[PDB]
Amino acid sequence: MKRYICSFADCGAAYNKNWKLQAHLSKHTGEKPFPCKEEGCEKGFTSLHHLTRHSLTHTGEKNFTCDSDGCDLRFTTKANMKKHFNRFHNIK
DNA sequence: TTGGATGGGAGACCG
DNA sequence: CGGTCTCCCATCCAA
Ligand SMILES: [Zn+2]
Ligand SMILES: [Zn+2]
Ligand SMILES: [Zn+2]
Repeated sequence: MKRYICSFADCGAAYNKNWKLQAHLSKHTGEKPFPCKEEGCEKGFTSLHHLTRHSLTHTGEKNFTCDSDGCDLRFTTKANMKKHFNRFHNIK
């Protein structure tokens, strides 16, 4: 219930989830608390789990299978699967 | 045009 | 109340 409020008071932004507030604060601070560390791919995520879905790309865990016979295309994320599904089927 | 890939965000799961 | 996870968009990104 205790939404954590954005340091820059006037902004009036508030979120109980720390990750959310980090992602918010990143806009002002430029901070990215969840780095990937990996050489070259030294990415800076502002929230946990977004890092984990990114990790699907390192692990190669392509799995979000379009539920369409024959067109059983496997995508990296549910949203990518949805975009495809929309783009190719749910065009309406 | 397309699916791979990232910042941002409501909601689900767990405690 | 709050981290990890579930689920997703919009956008960026390389093909
Ligand atoms: Zn703010
Ligand atoms: Zn990485
Ligand atoms: Zn399809």
